[PDB]
Amino acid sequence: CVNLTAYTNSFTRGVYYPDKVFRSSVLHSTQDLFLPFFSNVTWFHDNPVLPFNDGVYFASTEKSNIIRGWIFGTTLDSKTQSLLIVNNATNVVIKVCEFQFCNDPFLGVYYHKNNKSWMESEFRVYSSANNCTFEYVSQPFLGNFKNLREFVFKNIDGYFKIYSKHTPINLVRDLPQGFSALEPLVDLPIGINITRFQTLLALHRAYYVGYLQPRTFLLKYNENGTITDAVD
Amino acid sequence: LCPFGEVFNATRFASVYAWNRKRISNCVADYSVLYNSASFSTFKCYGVSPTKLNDLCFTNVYADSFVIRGDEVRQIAPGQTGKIADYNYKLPDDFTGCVIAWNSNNLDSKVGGNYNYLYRLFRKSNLKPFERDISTEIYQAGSTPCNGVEGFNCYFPLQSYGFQPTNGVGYQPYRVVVLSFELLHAPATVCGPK
Amino acid sequence: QVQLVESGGGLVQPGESLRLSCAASGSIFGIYAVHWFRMAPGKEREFTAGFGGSTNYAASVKGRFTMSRDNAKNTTYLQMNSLKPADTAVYYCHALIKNELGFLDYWGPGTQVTVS
Ligand SMILES: *[C@@H]1O[C@H](CO)[C@@H](O[C@@H]2O[C@H](CO)[C@@H](O[C@@H]3O[C@H](CO)[C@@H](O)[C@H](O)[C@@H]3O)[C@H](O)[C@H]2NC(C)=O)[C@H](O)[C@H]1NC(C)=O
Ligand SMILES: *[C@@H]1O[C@H](CO)[C@@H](O[C@@H]2O[C@H](CO)[C@@H](O[C@@H]3O[C@H](CO)[C@@H](O)[C@H](O)[C@@H]3O)[C@H](O)[C@H]2NC(C)=O)[C@H](O)[C@H]1NC(C)=O
Ligand SMILES: *[C@@H]1O[C@H](CO)[C@@H](O[C@@H]2O[C@H](CO)[C@@H](O[C@@H]3O[C@H](CO)[C@@H](O)[C@H](O)[C@@H]3O)[C@H](O)[C@H]2NC(C)=O)[C@H](O)[C@H]1NC(C)=O
Ligand SMILES: *[C@@H]1O[C@H](CO)[C@@H](O[C@@H]2O[C@H](CO)[C@@H](O)[C@H](O)[C@H]2NC(C)=O)[C@H](O)[C@H]1NC(C)=O
Ligand SMILES: *[C@@H]1O[C@H](CO)[C@@H](O)[C@H](O)[C@H]1NC(C)=O
Repeated sequence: CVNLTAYTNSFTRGVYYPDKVFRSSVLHSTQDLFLPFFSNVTWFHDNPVLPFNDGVYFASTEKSNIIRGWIFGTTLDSKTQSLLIVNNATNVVIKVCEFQFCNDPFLGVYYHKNNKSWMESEFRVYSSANNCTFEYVSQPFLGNFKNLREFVFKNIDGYFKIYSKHTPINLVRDLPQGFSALEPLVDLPIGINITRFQTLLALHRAYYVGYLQPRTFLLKYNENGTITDAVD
Repeated sequence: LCPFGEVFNATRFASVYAWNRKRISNCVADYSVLYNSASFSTFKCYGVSPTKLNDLCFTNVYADSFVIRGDEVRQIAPGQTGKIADYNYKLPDDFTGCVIAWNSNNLDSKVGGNYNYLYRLFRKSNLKPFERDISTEIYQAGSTPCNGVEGFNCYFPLQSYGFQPTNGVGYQPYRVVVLSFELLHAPATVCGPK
Repeated sequence: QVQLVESGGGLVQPGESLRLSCAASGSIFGIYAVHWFRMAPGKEREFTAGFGGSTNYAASVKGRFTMSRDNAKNTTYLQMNSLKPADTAVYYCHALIKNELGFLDYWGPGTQVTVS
């Protein structure tokens, strides 16, 4: 590892779908860890480890792709099991291992000697891998910055839940007025004790942050099933 | 469907003294193969009933593969003071793991003799449950230690299996895989086929 | 699939110095221990040289024996000096290595050296 030498009025963002079974045209209330309306949560873009307090909301407004994944571990020390999420355009892999991470988190990218083929294989995230308990190969998922990638992570009851959605809006304005209905992507049964979280990016060698809060919210379902309106 | 069959179909198994451990998770486990007998010898499967295994759910399963003479197959059991337990491979006192043994004398044995495998029979202390011991340090059956593993004073702990084809069932080598099962607060990876 | 190739074994006079190189052809994750064993006339399965952690050799030949463990070139070297007719033996390789296919122990075909 080669070591190298903001909040907006937050209303109607990332309410995830609580249940997968189909429902239609009804006003339902559920009390669960949710992001409050007008919560004024923070926005990121220069990346410190952020403590995982509750479930976490996250957003990506930029059109181009630079996000290479995230880092999930209680401490930099190896002893604590670590969830290395891997978001590489070639491969997206959930790897859970007893990781001793390097001082600087960024991974490394370079082109080939004679082919000049830009290889992102080299990693500079963890110094060592002590005990690697888990491996999963998931589906590799991806000027006005139209697209919006919105995510929620929820780690309770030995279950780690990934709530994911994406929608483009040509508006460059940072936070759209319109409602955000969010679908669960993956579930992990690892249940590793996670007290802190960091992003992960690559290096040549725009990031809403909110915490779920316990409160009951009312949802009106569409005939199709979408969350047309969400209220306090 | 994680490859529970590949250990049954592995080319060659590990030695007695050094046992390879494979852990299977994030997969559905099938006990249908274990419903069929491994060989003419019926496997001894401790803990839960073999007929009930499909209903079981284990947080993690640990598989160990090794070849042992037919005489000592009865020796392996939860927590008994034995040569394999004390020096080769120790199993906790009360364990629910499942042992699968199938005769391999035909494939394994060589007329010239295959010494690919050794056992430890010598140690000053006791073996904890589930710690592979690869130590080759000098052993002293006599009280006085020696340097340079002198024969009459110091006797080497490891001795090989000849595996000459022998009619005696005790000498006949069986391939044995043990399945350690453990449960904790984490959800169980094992799932039933139906 | 680690393959052990023995080199340097030849018939020599007593008192000579010889080296056996046991090159590991197959790829490896990491090596735990590699142990030399002797087939000598009038001698059974016995421990030539290896470890025990710290390097260990046999009786009456511990000084003669020399172990060169090389983790970069993946070839171990055994040097035996001041040879005697009793050292006429097939020196069987035995490498305990965990590799891509898995943890395993592999036995080298061995080379016979005749001393008289
Ligand atoms: C970004 O860099 C490279 C880009 O290809 C990725 O390397 C891939 O990493 C995966 C997971 O570590 C590996 O694939 C695995 O291959 C084994 C056989 O060796 C097989 O069981 C599976 O097919 C499994 O996916 C492999 O190292 C490599 N795969 C390929 C196709 O290149 C890398 O993981 C990406 N991410 C990071 C953080 O570097
Ligand atoms: C996570 O990895 C660590 C790596 O240090 C494991 O700790 C030790 O790992 C070594 C691996 O060789 C083992 O110790 C070995 O066997 C005995 C144990 O008393 C002893 O002669 C030496 O310590 C020898 O190195 C053993 O697995 C473990 N030992 C202890 C005392 O913890 C740790 O177990 C791993 N955690 C897991 C797999 O959950
Ligand atoms: C709830 O949503 C589902 C989504 O599948 C509705 O089913 C039908 O979905 C297709 C696929 O887009 C619609 O085709 C499109 O219709 C629009 C409007 O006419 C047209 O402009 C497009 O070119 C395309 O043909 C289809 O219209 C839609 N069904 C109907 C009756 O509109 C499902 O019907 C929805 N249920 C309700 C009524 O809430
Ligand atoms: C793997 O080895 C077994 C050893 O006999 C082969 O036969 C299987 O044996 C188990 C014993 O419990 C039975 O449950 C299976 O039904 C047997 N399989 C058959 C008869 O096809 C097995 O065929 C080998 N598998 C492979 C892929 O070579
Ligand atoms: C998780 O780690 C924190 C930090 O040490 C600790 O306070 C907490 O008790 C741990 N919880 C579990 C379930 O391990």
